Amino acid sequence: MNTVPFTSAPIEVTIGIDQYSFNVKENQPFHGIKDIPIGHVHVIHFQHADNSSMRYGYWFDCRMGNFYIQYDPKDGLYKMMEERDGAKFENIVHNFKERQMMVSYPKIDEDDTWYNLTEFVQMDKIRKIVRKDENQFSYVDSSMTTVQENELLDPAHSLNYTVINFKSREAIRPGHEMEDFLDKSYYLNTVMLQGIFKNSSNYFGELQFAFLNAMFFGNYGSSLQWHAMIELICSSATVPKHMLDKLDEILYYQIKTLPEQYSDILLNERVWNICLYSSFQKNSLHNTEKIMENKYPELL
Amino acid sequence: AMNSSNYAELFNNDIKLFVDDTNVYRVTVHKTFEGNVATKAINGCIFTLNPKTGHLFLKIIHTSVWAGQKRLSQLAKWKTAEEVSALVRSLPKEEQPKQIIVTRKAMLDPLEVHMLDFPNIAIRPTELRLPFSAAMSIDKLSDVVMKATEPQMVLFNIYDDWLDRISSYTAFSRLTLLLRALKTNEESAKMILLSDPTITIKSYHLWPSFTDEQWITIESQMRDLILTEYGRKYNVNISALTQTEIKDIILGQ
Repeated sequence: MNTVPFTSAPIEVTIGIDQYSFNVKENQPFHGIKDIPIGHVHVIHFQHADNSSMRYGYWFDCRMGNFYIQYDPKDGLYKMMEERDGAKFENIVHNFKERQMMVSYPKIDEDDTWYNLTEFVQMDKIRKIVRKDENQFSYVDSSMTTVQENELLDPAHSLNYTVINFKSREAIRPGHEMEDFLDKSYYLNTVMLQGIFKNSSNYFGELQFAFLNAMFFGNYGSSLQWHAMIELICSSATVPKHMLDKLDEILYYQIKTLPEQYSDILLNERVWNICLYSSFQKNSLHNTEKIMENKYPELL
Repeated sequence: AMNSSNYAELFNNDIKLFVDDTNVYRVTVHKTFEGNVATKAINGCIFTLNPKTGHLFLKIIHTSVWAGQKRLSQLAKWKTAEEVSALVRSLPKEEQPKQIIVTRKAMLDPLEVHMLDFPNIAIRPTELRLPFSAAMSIDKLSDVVMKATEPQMVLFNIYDDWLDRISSYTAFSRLTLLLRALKTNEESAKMILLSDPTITIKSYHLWPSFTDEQWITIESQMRDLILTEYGRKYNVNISALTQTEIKDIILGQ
């Protein structure tokens, strides 16, 4: 039940809050979003009406401070800021609420969608991928490249996802070339899980974050990363049972949430066909395969 | 990707090797007592050739390397890549190739993966149809492969001494014409090569000791063989064919 107030809405804009969105008119008396569920990260995002290339947003967690949005007419965007004066913030918010100038984060208690999409996503992990230590929230936009993309392969303006490369020395032990290329279990279990992520929760958290950045911003590097992380699991002959079961749930909710219209831009045909139909784990993703076949049959 | 457009690159001064894996995994298919089918492997070879110098590194693949292994056709690609990468590591730095061209695209991943330690060596496919599978029609090459009782590398110059008299471009053209004829009609091609017994093959050579004038005759005979076989195959009267049509068919690649 936290609140992100807006100073004002000087330019016409579509505002997203998690999987929801609504349009705001130029100079409409809009002063923010209230009733934001505590306990999850959230993302507030924007697409300007006069320029759809302006597509950007902020990941935040209200447990970490009082945040608000204010338009900057010099830089031409809605910026998140933290208000350090608690008393000043609660008074602004109270006044905006009393005047009913805020949108409510839509309830419907039966719906666990947002939890299911962000189950493993943690603000401290987000802040290691998006590096701007002076703020508690993280800016992402549709054009930011990933550290892996950069070349062939402002610091805060790149997404520092974990590099996955199937044809790298990291992925392939000397003397196990064929084994390791054909069965990625070493790369998944020893290199990625034990070595870099430390655990499957952190791995899934980055996977979930990558999907959400791809979906909400159309960020191409994030879509690459999401697909890479799925393929690495499906291409491993040996994966702990609890991870495969969790992966099925994770992908199910992601595919469920995707706009059927953006199916063609957000889903990689080669990767999905391999994962669902050819891979070691082709029979381990029952729910995901069932929703894909029924929602996007023209893809497979 | 190597093709008929960037063909001269083969004969420049940048070291490069062709690798052909067609003859690595070789079998005979036969019936068992119960009437099922079974394969029996026979010795094979990797054909690795420097087209500029004619140096051929023939790695003989003894049947023992398949013992107890599954999915041999897949394994054969990886074995090829293992051996090519071992050969590269065995060469002094100044002899290592700058590029390796694979004759079949299925070799690209296995070789790329085995060559990770050599990031500056380009691994490339080709659009050329090369007749290197016919290398086992060269009697001395076939002989050394079939006689091997253990894995064994043997080095040859596949151009014999031709480079004393012709360019690499011409030598490669002669080699691929000969191999194309051997691949198309082996019996006929050998008869053209080994008919005049006054022309012999030196103990240290693979091909007969033809004079310049005799190579011209041999070469037209090989072109005629290829054309004749082309007509027999498609049921076409090669009489009607034009000089342009003729050249293309001969080239294959």
